[PDB]
Amino acid sequence: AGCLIGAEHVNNSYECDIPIGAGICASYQTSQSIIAYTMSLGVENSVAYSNNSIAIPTNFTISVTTEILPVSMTKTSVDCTMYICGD
Amino acid sequence: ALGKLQDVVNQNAQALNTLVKQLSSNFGAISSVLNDILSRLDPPEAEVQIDRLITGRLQSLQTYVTQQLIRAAEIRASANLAATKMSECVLGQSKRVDFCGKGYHLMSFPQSAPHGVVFLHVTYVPAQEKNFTTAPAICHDGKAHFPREGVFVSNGTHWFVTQRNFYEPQIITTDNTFVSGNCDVVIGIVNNTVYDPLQPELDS
Amino acid sequence: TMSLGVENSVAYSNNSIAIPTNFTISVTTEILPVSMTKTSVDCTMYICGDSTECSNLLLQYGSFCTQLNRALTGIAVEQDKNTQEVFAQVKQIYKTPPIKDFGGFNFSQILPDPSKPSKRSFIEDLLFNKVTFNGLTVLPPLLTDEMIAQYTSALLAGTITSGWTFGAGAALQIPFAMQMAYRFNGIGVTQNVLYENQKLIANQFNSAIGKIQDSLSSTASALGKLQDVVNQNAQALNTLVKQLSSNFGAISSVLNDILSRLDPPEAEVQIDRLITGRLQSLQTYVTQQLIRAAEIRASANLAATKMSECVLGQSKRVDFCGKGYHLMSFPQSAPHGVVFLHVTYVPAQEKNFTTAPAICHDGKAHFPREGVFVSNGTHWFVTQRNFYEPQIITTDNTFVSGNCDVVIGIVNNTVYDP
Amino acid sequence: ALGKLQDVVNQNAQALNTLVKQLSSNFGAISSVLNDILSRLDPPEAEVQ
Amino acid sequence: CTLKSFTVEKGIYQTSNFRVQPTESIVRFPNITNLCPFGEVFNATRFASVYAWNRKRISNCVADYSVLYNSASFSTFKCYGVSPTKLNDLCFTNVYADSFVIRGDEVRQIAPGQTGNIADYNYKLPDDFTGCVIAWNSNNLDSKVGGNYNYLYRLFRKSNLKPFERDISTEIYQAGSTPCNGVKGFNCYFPLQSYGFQPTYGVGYQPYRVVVLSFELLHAPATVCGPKKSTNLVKNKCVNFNFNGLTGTGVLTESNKKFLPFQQFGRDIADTTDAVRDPQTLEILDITPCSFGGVSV
Ligand SMILES: *[C@@H]1O[C@H](CO)[C@@H](O[C@@H]2O[C@H](CO)[C@@H](O)[C@H](O)[C@H]2NC(C)=O)[C@H](O)[C@H]1NC(C)=O
Ligand SMILES: *[C@@H]1O[C@H](CO)[C@@H](O[C@@H]2O[C@H](CO)[C@@H](O)[C@H](O)[C@H]2NC(C)=O)[C@H](O)[C@H]1NC(C)=O
Ligand SMILES: *[C@@H]1O[C@H](CO)[C@@H](O[C@@H]2O[C@H](CO)[C@@H](O)[C@H](O)[C@H]2NC(C)=O)[C@H](O)[C@H]1NC(C)=O
Ligand SMILES: *[C@@H]1O[C@H](CO)[C@@H](O[C@@H]2O[C@H](CO)[C@@H](O)[C@H](O)[C@H]2NC(C)=O)[C@H](O)[C@H]1NC(C)=O
Ligand SMILES: *[C@@H]1O[C@H](CO)[C@@H](O[C@@H]2O[C@H](CO)[C@@H](O)[C@H](O)[C@H]2NC(C)=O)[C@H](O)[C@H]1NC(C)=O
Ligand SMILES: *[C@@H]1O[C@H](CO)[C@@H](O[C@@H]2O[C@H](CO)[C@@H](O)[C@H](O)[C@H]2NC(C)=O)[C@H](O)[C@H]1NC(C)=O
Ligand SMILES: *[C@@H]1O[C@H](CO)[C@@H](O[C@@H]2O[C@H](CO)[C@@H](O)[C@H](O)[C@H]2NC(C)=O)[C@H](O)[C@H]1NC(C)=O
Ligand SMILES: *[C@@H]1O[C@H](CO)[C@@H](O)[C@H](O)[C@H]1NC(C)=O
Ligand SMILES: *[C@@H]1O[C@H](CO)[C@@H](O)[C@H](O)[C@H]1NC(C)=O
Ligand SMILES: *[C@@H]1O[C@H](CO)[C@@H](O)[C@H](O)[C@H]1NC(C)=O
Ligand SMILES: *[C@@H]1O[C@H](CO)[C@@H](O)[C@H](O)[C@H]1NC(C)=O
Ligand SMILES: *[C@@H]1O[C@H](CO)[C@@H](O)[C@H](O)[C@H]1NC(C)=O
Ligand SMILES: *[C@@H]1O[C@H](CO)[C@@H](O)[C@H](O)[C@H]1NC(C)=O
Ligand SMILES: *[C@@H]1O[C@H](CO)[C@@H](O)[C@H](O)[C@H]1NC(C)=O
Repeated sequence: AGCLIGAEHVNNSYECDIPIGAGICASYQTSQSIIAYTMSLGVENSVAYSNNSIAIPTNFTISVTTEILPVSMTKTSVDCTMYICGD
Repeated sequence: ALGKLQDVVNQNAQALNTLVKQLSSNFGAISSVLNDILSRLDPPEAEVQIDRLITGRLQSLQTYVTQQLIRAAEIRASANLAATKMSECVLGQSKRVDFCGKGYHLMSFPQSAPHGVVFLHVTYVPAQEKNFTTAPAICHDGKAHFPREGVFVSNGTHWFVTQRNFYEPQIITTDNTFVSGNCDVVIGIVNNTVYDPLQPELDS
Repeated sequence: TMSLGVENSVAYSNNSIAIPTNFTISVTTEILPVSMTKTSVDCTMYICGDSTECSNLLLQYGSFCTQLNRALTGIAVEQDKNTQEVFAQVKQIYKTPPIKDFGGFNFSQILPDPSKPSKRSFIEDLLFNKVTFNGLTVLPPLLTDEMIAQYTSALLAGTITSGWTFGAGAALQIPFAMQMAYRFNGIGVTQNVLYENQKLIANQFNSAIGKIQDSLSSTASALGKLQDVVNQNAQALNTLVKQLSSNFGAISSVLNDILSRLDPPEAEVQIDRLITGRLQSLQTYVTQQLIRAAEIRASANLAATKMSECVLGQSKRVDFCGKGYHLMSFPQSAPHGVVFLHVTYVPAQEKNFTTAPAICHDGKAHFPREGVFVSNGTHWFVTQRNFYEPQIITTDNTFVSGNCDVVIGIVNNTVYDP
Repeated sequence: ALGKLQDVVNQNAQALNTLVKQLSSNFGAISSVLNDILSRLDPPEAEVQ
Repeated sequence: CTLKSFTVEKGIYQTSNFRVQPTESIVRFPNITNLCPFGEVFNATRFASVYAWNRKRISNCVADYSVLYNSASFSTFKCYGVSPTKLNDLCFTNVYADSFVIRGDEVRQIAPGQTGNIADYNYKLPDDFTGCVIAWNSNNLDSKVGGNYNYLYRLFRKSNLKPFERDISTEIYQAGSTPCNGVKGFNCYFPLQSYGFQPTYGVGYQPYRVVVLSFELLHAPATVCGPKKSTNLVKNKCVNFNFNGLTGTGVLTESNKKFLPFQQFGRDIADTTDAVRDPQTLEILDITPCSFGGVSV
């Protein structure tokens, strides 16, 4: 993305905290300092796939997640003449 | 938490502030105050500056109205999505994945918010999974057996038939399963006994 | 005068039913733009590139440049968000096992190729091969093409290895043939059909994938949807740049010529016209860019919905994940966009049959539990609706409801008692 | 009930009408008719208007 | 300050722009060795008649315009598209010096878009005229006691002149439908009218000598330049270069582009000069913008 000055490049990989670009992100970590690193895409996880193995849940959880959606906005009106030629 | 609503509010506030602050631009006139021009200039000269002020303010107003139209279109899209979700998640149980929250949707609860809505999505999340050995079908008497509902599993020595999203192993019977053809076709079929509930009753 | 399709009069009657005896597996390509190029414009350089007097004159317009810059920044962040939402739908990075024992199904050309330096599949390589200083800068996308490829690979691996379980929660492995059985059940086909034609189904799927490869390798107009977008973007920039050659009433279109030619009192008069024209052009560009970004956002929302409902699940919506009864989908990253390979089930070979709504055995009306009653001319069977598999009409195939004086078209036949 | 359609039509019509009516505006010129300017003023003064 | 708050939230913010401001300015003019013969235009004994306004072409010379505009001998000096004080910094492809004599009241007619007898039948300037109109009172020269009849202006014409069009015909104007056949008479007029300048005339009728300089800045190589010296050629550095009036900022480097001998520069899609030929040592230089881009915190 360019030249980065003032961030210590780190060979470790963490979640993206401040996006810099091209997979490079920056964080503030320990004597704390700004560090730059290649972001980790999730935790990698290979599925134990085979042609005769199946994974079945023995339990469950009830999750309640919040979603927020704007519905309307403020009803504004502008008197064009007053705005341009106020009185 | 309600970052999206505050974003809309801030956008509208910023737009209005810009619209107002543009009234301070001279746009090439001696002053940005119309009353200073009228109290300072005669009509022949006053009109020249007033024309510049009118041009600038009209352009600003057109820009604001265009931006408002676009933002209003975005809000209308969001609200259409919101009404669709209200219907399909509160008035019914949706099969669409991730439409009413992450997980198998159970229900949704609406809560009013300033200029918006919040949906509490109650979903069912499998929690504690375990490994098992499975087979597509089973051979009992030269016949291939398939689960009516569920999947065949093995705990290492014994074979059961359990529902697909919860481990409830059950003895594989002729009521759990159904037959189709023989065992020379299915790939992965295993040998096991299919219990007949009628047999003990007839024998006794 | 163009023909509207081929005309076709369906052989409709009140006791005739057409039932497929065979089927085909169709893999179709759908292409959706996901993002556009993140473009930023230095308004002050664009209008008054390196000119102090022009910048001073430009100050008279207040905050026109800063809100244009804000708009473009919003657009670029929105492109990043669109890519994130479309592709970052999977929590973990799933990698497929080295042994490709998938019941005969072959994903070699859609799975990442280790030899390629990027984790890019053969089809994505085809896709990427096909699609092709005045304050104007291009900001790189947040996620690299390699990262989008990684996400696509993870999605494909999870789908192949665990069916639709990984989308909901933890990926639960399942044999792929049994997953196809589950999907056959989902579309309404008994899973014994999948097992009994597993080789045929796998061969059809491989053939369809190869045909997709051939179509991509041969014809490129299919990706026009993506290319179109790029072209539009390019065109706009061209327009913007070309506007800098317009005099807009000034003696010259070059600020350096005017400044080296005109005194400030006279130079400013000319510079004002150029400032006006270039400002108007920038406003036009930003407005149209906002509109196009809105269109792209709509497209990306559609694409994310399709990823969710076709790749992470099996949709019952008609024609939302391809034409035919949807079986599954596979995602492939594309430049600024995504491609979905929709695997669908299409009934192929249909036979005529005589059909009845119910059957009388002992004065009772019998109706099918699942399926439909058919007759081959002399004998009556009961078969599942989407595939011809006649069976002896027994008390387990059917259920009784009322008597035979009500149903219109009910017929007489023996109902077997096991 | 068909308002949803008619409105669209009206919208389009309205826009076109507005466009047409904008050809009747002086915008500071002595006339909103181009031929009148051309038929009465020399090109140097015609261009200004 | 960009967020206009005493608090910056976690993130990355584009705050300013970075530029490798040019280190030095480079001037590259051709090795021109000729002075522009403006004396025979501004110092001619007898200027031509307005209807037969004289035109001279100036090319391949250097002119010190400081002498011209520092002179106090002119009553009218109006430059459209250009200023007197800046001509010394510029190179023009060609210049045209059109000289003639009119009266004072007609001097106002020598301007872009002016309408009048002179602007209609004698001498017309285009509306996009770039150049300078310089007029001075020549009463001491062009005025005779008995009346100077050597200057004639066209008073009758069928239609107005195109810009920079000369008509020297003396054909009898036929005001009516009756042909004249070269005979003066009723509805038959001689188009040329004598000024008859006399020393006793008022300022509005005294002779005025008018010279119109038309500077043409085309894409062709420049041949009329000011008294500007070329500096050394600096490469591999951010400089503010000036090649024959083509000013710009960038890095000049040797290029492998195979320019044909008649070719002087190459352009880009944006009509931006990607390469130039040095006017003195005919080598091809690539022009590459120095360095710039957003600065994010
Ligand atoms: C399934 O998980 C739930 C928790 O989500 C378990 O319930 C917990 O059981 C432990 C031990 O019995 C208690 O200490 C906790 O208080 C319980 N939690 C709740 C919320 O009730 C449950 O036992 C698990 N079931 C199985 C079969 O593993
Ligand atoms: C698999 O399941 C079977 C059935 O539950 C297990 O066999 C039972 O094991 C319990 C252990 O206490 C005994 O009490 C029962 O009498 C057994 N029943 C039969 C029919 O064998 C078997 O042990 C399980 N195997 C594994 C490896 O878990
Ligand atoms: C499942 O059971 C069947 C029959 O009980 C097995 O088929 C036998 O296979 C052996 C070995 O080839 C033959 O000698 C027998 O003649 C077969 N029996 C019949 C009735 O055909 C089959 O091999 C078993 N499958 C497994 C995996 O053990
Ligand atoms: C269903 O259709 C498939 C074709 O898609 C048939 O398989 C073909 O059968 C013919 C003749 O038996 C062969 O020449 C082809 O090579 C086969 N193609 C494939 C891909 O297998 C199949 O026989 C049909 N089945 C029924 C019951 O009609
Ligand atoms: C999946 O398909 C690929 C290509 O369609 C197969 O790779 C081919 O393998 C054959 C050998 O059987 C070679 O002759 C070809 O040159 C290969 N082509 C390519 C493009 O690699 C692959 O073998 C198939 N998978 C399986 C399990 O057979
Ligand atoms: C309708 O189907 C029935 C049963 O499938 C057919 O009757 C069988 O016909 C075959 C010859 O095709 C004989 O080998 C069987 O013995 C018959 N079974 C019985 C119970 O009769 C019948 O021929 C079919 N009719 C038509 C017109 O297709
Ligand atoms: C199906 O069978 C029933 C009886 O098995 C038929 O009912 C007979 O209808 C005729 C004329 O309507 C009567 O004369 C008989 O008395 C009826 N039989 C009984 C037992 O009541 C019925 O008609 C048959 N369906 C068709 C279409 O022929
Ligand atoms: C990171 O690892 C590379 C080798 O892979 C090494 O050359 C480099 O010095 C390391 N950087 C840091 C900051 O440890
Ligand atoms: C399933 O079995 C494999 C056997 O190699 C084991 O490694 C894996 O951890 C098991 N799955 C879980 C969730 O424990
Ligand atoms: C499953 O894969 C293993 C891998 O070696 C193979 O030996 C076995 O035959 C396969 N089972 C079936 C039913 O195909
Ligand atoms: C079914 O029979 C009708 C009887 O005329 C015929 O027209 C029609 O083509 C048949 N359907 C098919 C699919 O062949
Ligand atoms: C079908 O319609 C015909 C007349 O078109 C009628 O005679 C016949 O009884 C009908 N069949 C059934 C099963 O209702
Ligand atoms: C002008 O050109 C001659 C060669 O024709 C060269 O020797 C001389 O140095 C040049 N003079 C300048 C001032 O560049
Ligand atoms: C015009 O003539 C005067 C007197 O001969 C002279 O001093 C002046 O420099 C001349 N002007 C030009 C431009 O040659």
